[PDB]
Amino acid sequence: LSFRMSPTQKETRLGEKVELQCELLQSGMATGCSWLRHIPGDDPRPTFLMYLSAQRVKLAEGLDPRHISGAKVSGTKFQLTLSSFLQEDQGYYFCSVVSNSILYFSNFVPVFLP
Amino acid sequence: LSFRMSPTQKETRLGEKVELQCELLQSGMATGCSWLRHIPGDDPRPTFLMYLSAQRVKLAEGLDPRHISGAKVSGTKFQLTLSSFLQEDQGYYFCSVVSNSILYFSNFVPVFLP
Repeated sequence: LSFRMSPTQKETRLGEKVELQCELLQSGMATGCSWLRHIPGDDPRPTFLMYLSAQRVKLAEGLDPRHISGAKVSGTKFQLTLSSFLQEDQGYYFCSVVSNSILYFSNFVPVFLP
Repeated sequence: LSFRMSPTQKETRLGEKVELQCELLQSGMATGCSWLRHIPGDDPRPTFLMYLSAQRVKLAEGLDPRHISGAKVSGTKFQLTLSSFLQEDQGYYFCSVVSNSILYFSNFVPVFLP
């Protein structure tokens, strides 16, 4: 499964809104999509952020919905929004879709401060 | 020494990721591999893009790792990735390997816009 990322990278600033989108290049394989991010550090694992579908956005435990959310824009377009960028928001953002029990990952989007 | 290219060709779009792979079909001949490009026009010469190996990717001087990179992914498989396709990324991509002072070249992979 292929995705197009809009934008493909972002240099942001503290306090700024950041809006990311991933677009599935094929439809009908899933109704939902997850956003994840990898935080630079010694832990190589990604961090689950949210699951987006026809239902309300489901945020990862402990996340502030005032700060981070997302939306299913269409059957193939998914959006993530950071309302006011914080230092800890820096990382590599990507989408994941499960289809036929296979985890697929979009390309990653580096979102960093100067 | 022969190469297998995956894919053999690609029609891309602006802002899409492009991932190419070339696999050496004979083991034990080289542990490194170069990606080159040919663009018809004013300079027919093979243009060096990167040398992949056990070491970090060695990009040609002037290339931006935020746009172009690659990786050695097995003993024989080598990959080139464009993060966001640009008009200027169009052309014929191919791999080259040296073994016992003998230069080898893969088939050309056309990567173009509609």
